[PDB]
Amino acid sequence: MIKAFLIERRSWIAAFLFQQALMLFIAFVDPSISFGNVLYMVYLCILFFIIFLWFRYRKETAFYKSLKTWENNLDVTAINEPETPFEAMVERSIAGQTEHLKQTAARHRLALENEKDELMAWIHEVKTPLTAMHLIIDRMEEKALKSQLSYEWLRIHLLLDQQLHQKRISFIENDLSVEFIQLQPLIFKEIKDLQSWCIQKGIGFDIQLEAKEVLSDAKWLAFIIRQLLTNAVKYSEASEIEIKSFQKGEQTQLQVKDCGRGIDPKDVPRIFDKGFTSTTDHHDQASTGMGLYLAKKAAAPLLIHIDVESEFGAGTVFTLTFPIRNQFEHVISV
Amino acid sequence: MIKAFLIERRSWIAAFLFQQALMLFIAFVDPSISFGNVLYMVYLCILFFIIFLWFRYRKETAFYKSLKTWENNLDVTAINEPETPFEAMVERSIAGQTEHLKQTAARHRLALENEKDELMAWIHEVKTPLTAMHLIIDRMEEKALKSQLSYEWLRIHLLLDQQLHQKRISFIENDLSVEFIQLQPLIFKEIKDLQSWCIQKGIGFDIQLEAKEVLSDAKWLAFIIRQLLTNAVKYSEASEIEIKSFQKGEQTQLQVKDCGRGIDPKDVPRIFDKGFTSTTDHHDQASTGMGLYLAKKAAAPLLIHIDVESEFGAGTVFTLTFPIRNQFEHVISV
Amino acid sequence: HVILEANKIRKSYGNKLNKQEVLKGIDIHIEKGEFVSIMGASGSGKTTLLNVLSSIDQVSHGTIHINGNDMTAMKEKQLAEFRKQHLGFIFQDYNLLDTLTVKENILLPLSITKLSKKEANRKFEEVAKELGIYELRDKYPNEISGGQKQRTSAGRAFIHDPSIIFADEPTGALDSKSASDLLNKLSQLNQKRNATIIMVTHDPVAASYCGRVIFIKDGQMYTQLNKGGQDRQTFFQDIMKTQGVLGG
Amino acid sequence: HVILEANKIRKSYGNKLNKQEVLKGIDIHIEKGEFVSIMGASGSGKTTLLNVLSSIDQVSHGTIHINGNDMTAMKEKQLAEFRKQHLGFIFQDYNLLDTLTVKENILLPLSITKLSKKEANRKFEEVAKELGIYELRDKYPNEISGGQKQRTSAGRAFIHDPSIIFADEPTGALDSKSASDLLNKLSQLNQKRNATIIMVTHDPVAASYCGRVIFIKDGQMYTQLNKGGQDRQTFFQDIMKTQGVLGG
Amino acid sequence: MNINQLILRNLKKNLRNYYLYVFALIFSVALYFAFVTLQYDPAINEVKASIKGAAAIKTASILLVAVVAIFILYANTIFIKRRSKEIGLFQLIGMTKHKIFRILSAENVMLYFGSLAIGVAAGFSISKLVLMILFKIVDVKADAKLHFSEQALVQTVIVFCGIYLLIMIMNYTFIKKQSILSLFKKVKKISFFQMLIGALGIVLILTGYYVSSELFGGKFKTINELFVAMSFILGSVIIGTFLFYKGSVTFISNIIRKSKGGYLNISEVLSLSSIMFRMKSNALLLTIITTVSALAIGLLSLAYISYYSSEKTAEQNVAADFSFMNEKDAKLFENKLRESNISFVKKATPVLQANVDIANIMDGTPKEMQGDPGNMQLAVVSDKDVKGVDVAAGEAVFSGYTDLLQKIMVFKDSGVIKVKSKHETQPLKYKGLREEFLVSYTFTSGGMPAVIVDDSLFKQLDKDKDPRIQLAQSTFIGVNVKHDDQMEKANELFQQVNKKNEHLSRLDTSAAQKSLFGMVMFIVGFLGLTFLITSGCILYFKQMGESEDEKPSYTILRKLGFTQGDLIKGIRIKQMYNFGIPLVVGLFHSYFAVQSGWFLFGSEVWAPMIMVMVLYTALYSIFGFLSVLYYKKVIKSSL
Ligand SMILES: CCCCCCCC/C=C\CCCCCCCC(=O)O[C@H](COC(=O)CCCCCCCCCCCCCCC)COP(=O)(O)OCCN
Ligand SMILES: Nc1ncnc2c1ncn2[C@@H]1O[C@H](COP(=O)(O)OP(=O)(O)OP(O)(O)=S)[C@@H](O)[C@H]1O
Ligand SMILES: Nc1ncnc2c1ncn2[C@@H]1O[C@H](COP(=O)(O)OP(=O)(O)OP(O)(O)=S)[C@@H](O)[C@H]1O
Repeated sequence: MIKAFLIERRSWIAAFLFQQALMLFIAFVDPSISFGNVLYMVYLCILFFIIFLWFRYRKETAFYKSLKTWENNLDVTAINEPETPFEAMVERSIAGQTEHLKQTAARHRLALENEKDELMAWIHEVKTPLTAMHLIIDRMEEKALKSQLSYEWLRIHLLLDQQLHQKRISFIENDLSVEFIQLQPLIFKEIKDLQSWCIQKGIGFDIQLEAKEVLSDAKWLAFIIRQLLTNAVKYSEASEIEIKSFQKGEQTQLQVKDCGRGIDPKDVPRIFDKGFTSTTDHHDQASTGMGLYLAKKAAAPLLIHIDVESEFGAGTVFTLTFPIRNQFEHVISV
Repeated sequence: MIKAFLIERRSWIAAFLFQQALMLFIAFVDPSISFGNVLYMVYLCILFFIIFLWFRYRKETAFYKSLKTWENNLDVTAINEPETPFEAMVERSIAGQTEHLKQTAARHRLALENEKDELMAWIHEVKTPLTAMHLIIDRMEEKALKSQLSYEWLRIHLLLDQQLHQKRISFIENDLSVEFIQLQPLIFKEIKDLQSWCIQKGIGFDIQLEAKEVLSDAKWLAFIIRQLLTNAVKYSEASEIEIKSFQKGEQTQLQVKDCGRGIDPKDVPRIFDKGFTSTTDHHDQASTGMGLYLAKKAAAPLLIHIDVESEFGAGTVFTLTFPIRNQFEHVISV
Repeated sequence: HVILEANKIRKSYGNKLNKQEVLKGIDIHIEKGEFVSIMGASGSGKTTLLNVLSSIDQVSHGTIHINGNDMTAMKEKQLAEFRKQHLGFIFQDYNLLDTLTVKENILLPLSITKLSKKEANRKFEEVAKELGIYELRDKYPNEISGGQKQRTSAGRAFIHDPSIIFADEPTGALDSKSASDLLNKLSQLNQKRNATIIMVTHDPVAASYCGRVIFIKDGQMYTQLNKGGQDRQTFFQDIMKTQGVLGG
Repeated sequence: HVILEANKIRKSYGNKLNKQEVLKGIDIHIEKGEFVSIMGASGSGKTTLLNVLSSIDQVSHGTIHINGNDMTAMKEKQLAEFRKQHLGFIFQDYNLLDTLTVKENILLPLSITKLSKKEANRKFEEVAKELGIYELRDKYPNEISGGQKQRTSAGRAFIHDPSIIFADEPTGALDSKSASDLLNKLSQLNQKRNATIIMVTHDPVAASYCGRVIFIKDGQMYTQLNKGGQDRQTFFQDIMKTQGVLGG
Repeated sequence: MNINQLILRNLKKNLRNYYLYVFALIFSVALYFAFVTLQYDPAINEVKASIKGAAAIKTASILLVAVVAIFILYANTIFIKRRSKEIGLFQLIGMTKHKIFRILSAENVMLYFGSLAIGVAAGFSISKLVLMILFKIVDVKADAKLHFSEQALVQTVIVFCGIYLLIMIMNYTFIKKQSILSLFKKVKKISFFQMLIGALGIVLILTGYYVSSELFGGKFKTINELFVAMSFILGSVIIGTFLFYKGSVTFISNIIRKSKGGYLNISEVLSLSSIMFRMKSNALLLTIITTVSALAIGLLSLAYISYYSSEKTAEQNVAADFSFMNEKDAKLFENKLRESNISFVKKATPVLQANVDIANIMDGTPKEMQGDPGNMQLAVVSDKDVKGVDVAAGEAVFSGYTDLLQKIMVFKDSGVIKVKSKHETQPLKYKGLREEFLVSYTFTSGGMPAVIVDDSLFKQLDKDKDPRIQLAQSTFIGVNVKHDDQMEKANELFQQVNKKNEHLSRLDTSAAQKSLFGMVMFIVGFLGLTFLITSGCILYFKQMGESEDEKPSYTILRKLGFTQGDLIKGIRIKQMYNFGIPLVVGLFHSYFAVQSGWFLFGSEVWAPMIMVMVLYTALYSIFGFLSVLYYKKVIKSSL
């Protein structure tokens, strides 16, 4: 950087040299001024100017180097305090540009957040009329039409609940709750929820729970179980769906099994992909296919592993591994 | 400007003057050197020093003045072309920050576009099963339950259509289309769409149109007339709504009349306000007051003014004053 | 196969108390091998549009994509080097250096590449005999008529077969015979060697030689005409009919 | 009362070896108080004719008699005072002094004729209120818009009370609205003080504001059209019908 | 508005564009004032020379006025060239030319008189350094003081008020030649006549150089054909230079350009296409510049040689340290020196003036006569006095060189010196050489080299006592001095002796030559430096105008796309070829002009010529760099 400093201040050194030359010339021409003392003065001034140049470089070439270091880095505290007005103008300009960028980012983030809040509200007053319609319509006496209407209403309600949980998965981290969960009442409620689907499709259910106490968040665990059962029922036709929970090792594991068509092993790992719809059937294209992704994403903060064991022509096995109770201490501590 | 340059380059001035002071002091204590002949040297050196400083000031105090001009006022391209390295390692950081801000703005724009696309997809996904539900329930055999279900479905459809217009108000400018339209088919279609509400409320329809041809967009005018009819139906119970179209001079007008409770004169201009609601009746809490505002806003690009003449205890009268035929020809020339 | 593509470009002049907007949301889609004309009055932004499309000026907003390369990210030197190689220009006015002959004027852009000597003296004659100036090879520009200089400038612009050629009223300084001759030669050169020409005019006669006309008015395009199978006379009549509506 | 009378004027640019004729036997008769225009595509020799008629350039042959006085038989001084008293000029580009404000920039010609301050002030106020740039007096010409600059330039030419206005295309740097407003104000100023405004244009909608239109092809007038009782919409259509024939 | 207000606004707005103009005016005024203030300075009378000292400054000022007038007239183009559309618009409005002239000349007066006021103050400051330099050159130990010399101020005011009339005259024509059409907005094939002129110029220059080089080789040893040759050389050189700067550059440029079949690049376009067509338009200016520069350098070198050749000619002119023409005066001087305690070794050496034959020794040409070939007033000395040069019978040694005689008269390698006495003859042979003249120039006239023969031979010669041409004072009365201890007091006493100053001295005449030729050299150097700077500045001013008509050429090609870094690379070569041709031609002219300096008055120096040939190159390089910077600035603002 010393080369840049020298190339930046050549004019003043040239002026100093010209001043020395003028002094020497006028001393030489005039007869009343000695030419011996002026040489000593010139030598002393040259040496002192060299020392002064060293000190000036040391005191001057700091701010620009620090600014160069700062511009390519992840931190903003690499800029030195102003020391001269020339650096002060640069510092003020940089501060103004950064302030403008920060305010622009803040205003756009706030506007987008308000738009998302309006979207979520609209989701609420779209889902509420469905509940009102169900309340009005839960008075029919026929069987087939009532079953079809119940199937449609459950499908739409599940879609709305999936949308709500997708919206809530951003704040799920701050909404985690640790409490004892009884598996049997939750599974009974889930089965009672999908009673119409089982009646229409002729799908049986099995309730055998070796383990009855689990530790997780009730809302999201019920959500995951609900869409697992929904996918099993929708992707199966008159097949026996079995629910099995066993305590293996130090972790509680719950498995869901269905005897439907299943998933081809080529696309079994892809069922967790976002927006994944199977191409073997055109009827499955209209399905959103996001609930599995939502369950997998929401299971990560709760330390739940949603594994898959799917064989084509046999069925899909969904394993829910509840984490160790002693693992929740870190969540409680933080 | 002068003071900043003088205070920044003070060490150089002090160094330059120190030599002259040393010469002047030494000339006293040296018998072989005369004072009068060295004051001439001092004068000749100081003259050149002043000239050199004047030359340097103009060249050096330009880039920083340009930066100061660029600080906040305007002219984002007020920066000059750097020549010295110190003026280049400042423009480097300035350009880096500007490019980062530009790419952040581009990212914000992409995020807004992605949100628009996602919410359009959600609109399609939530408009598919309303139609599916209506097609499924268009089979019912009872009277009162069918009337209640149809009323709820029509209310939900109206709310979703109003929301869709609220979202499409952005691109309504590009969707303006002019074609020949007959009033009777669209009025009959609207009556068919509003059969359940009028049947439940015992509201008839009268069609006496002197002129059945209008000059406006089909979809937006249909929205306006449907909103007016729904507002009249809500405001009028067991009364017949008169629909008449007459030529007000060179401007075609369509008049709607009703025998409802009407609107108090204190809030007649405020019915078209955004989100306005009536506090006189308790049941008005379920109305968002968005149809009138959206209809009035959509009528502005079509050069259509909505005239309201409502009296408490009498009803609400709405008039759509269609413009002159000669006014829809400026979109090709100006 | 789109060659040029613009999306909502904008441009303004002046600042503070005299900030006026010229271009307001323009979309352009030119194909390969087409001969397009933008026609408007003398107050519309034709020269401004031709300046910003060829990277001579800078847009306030929008995006331009020539041949698949985004040209809103190159700073200044990349833009200049892009213009030097991939584009050609014809202007209504002074184009030729006064101190060089015809040969040394239309062999100037080839000096960047060093294309031997015979490999340049063949390409000079091949384009010179196609415009009838091969007998004027050693004559200074102050010894030739008005139309010969324009033909020489066109020969210079066509010699290095660029991607797009920007022409700004080429026949605005010639009488009827010279203008018709230059326009016919331009059309024949376009048809023979496939070249994209974008030309801005205010004359229906010069715009009747094209294949598609876009009507501009106050920085906003709102009409397009396609030639099709019609000959020049019917297209000229159609252009006259269209021009009468936007002015009345 | 004829005020301008040309008779078989000619002009040719070039010397010895390379000489090209421009004007070829043109006869012109213009009456007093008439808002005359000349239409033709660029290159037909319009601004050359306006240079010749304004006694700026010399003719090869022919004589011009303006208000009785001969033009081809005067010296430089006589032409100078004749032009200073009896002529006014408007061009496409505004010719303004930036160091002067609008008021003192318009009043520049009137400040050298040895006139009292009050009379010049009254004349400037009258002209400014007729045009409508009165409130922009103390604003320097770098703080206003193009239309206001052009209106100031036009109003400079109407302050010393000339007899004939020689206008080039004055709306060639303005948008549609400003051009229409300027043309309307010119036509209004013509109807109060009988100034024989002569305008040269190549714009069909610009010359529909006039009273007579003269078509030029290559240095020789072809046709003439009279206004009569048409309402600027039939006259424009008539102009387009003849323009089409003359063009193609 | 008021016209005076318009003039004031114009001045206050355009003052930023006129700095070179003001600087040139200040520089010229300061130089003239500083040079003229020495003429009226009472201290200059201390320069004891043959000429007064205040009379040469007058003629030097007469030349300086002409030197600076053209400089100012060429500088005024900076002020006047820009304003063309201004006059066009003023004529469009209606003003005549008699008012535009006054409007544009009412601010040039203000700038001119501001520069005149400032330049007097800066010319007074450096008026003492110049005097100190002059005193140091002619070796005066007096004291310099500051002085105003109001007469010089009056003279400078009058001179520059006279030049402003020419400035106004040149403004008027440019204002007159503009019209109303200036508001909006030659090169040809080379004929056969130029194909001949281009060769003729080079032929003439080469012939002149060849003829001049033979002159220094020894030929033309007669006055008659020397002047004819000199006139032919001068005429050929000047005509060849004019024909070189007219058609001999376009000749070679066309020959080089035709080699490329019509396929150039941007560097060649920017360099050769301009040098071919623009240099020939300035042919009478470059000729004057080169010729005057060469003449000034040659004159300065000749003056320097004559200045440092003073001690030798002082010793030769007076054979002894002191010379006398009376025996009584010499005895009185010795009596005065008696108390001075300085040992005088005065010797009245007797030398006999014996004529010899040297006609055959001459090796020139029959047309070279120099009067009688062998009847000069030659003198011969014995061996007892000059015992170092021992000479046998029938031999001689000449004592003297006499460069002017040497370059004309050529001595034979084995010539015979036959003493052409009345009846007898004494042939002699040449063995050695000497340079000591035994008598002063008062007795020897043109300068007879002393001849040393055998002691017995001289005894025979002076016992013969030939009644012929003989010195009036046979024994030269010249007193000598001991080792150099108290020569100053000896000279002081000598001056005290002869109040009439009828005698001669060594150190007395060793100062008049210096005091004259030092002042001559000072004047020549002052004028040469002034002209040297002025010519380069004029060339820079001319180059500052070729980029403004080429502004459109820089505006275009940039839309085509070429980058400023490619447009300045050709300018860097254009400036080299523009400033390097006059440099080389002037350097060769100066080299051939300075060779005549030491052809006759001496042998060689080589010391100051090389030193002066460096300032020339440095100034040319500086002005070329400034031109490159200006063209870079012009190119940058094109697009
Ligand atoms: C812009 C134009 C301004 C030019 C004004 C400059 C002043 C006059 C100019 C040039 C004078 C040229 C002198 C002729 C060559 C000198 C060589 C010479 O004479 O030989 C010897 C050297 O002469 C000298 O000492 C003088 C030394 C400097 C002479 C040249 C000065 C250059 C001045 C130019 C730049 C300075 C600006 C001066 C005006 C501001 C003479 O013997 P000595 O050294 O005095 O005795 C030794 C015992 N200690
Ligand atoms: N000064 C000139 N020297 C040589 N040729 C010229 C000159 N002025 C015009 N011409 C030629 O004259 C012909 C007619 O040009 P103009 O006289 O300008 O007609 P014009 O185009 O109607 O006028 P403008 O400027 O477009 S309103 C063209 O071929 C020009 O090249
Ligand atoms: N440098 C500029 N500064 C300010 N305004 C400008 C500038 N260049 C153009 N304009 C304005 O832009 C308007 C339209 O742009 P132009 O380039 O003049 O279009 P144009 O006149 O159709 O092109 P030409 O030259 O006639 S083919 C003009 O009327 C001016 O008012």
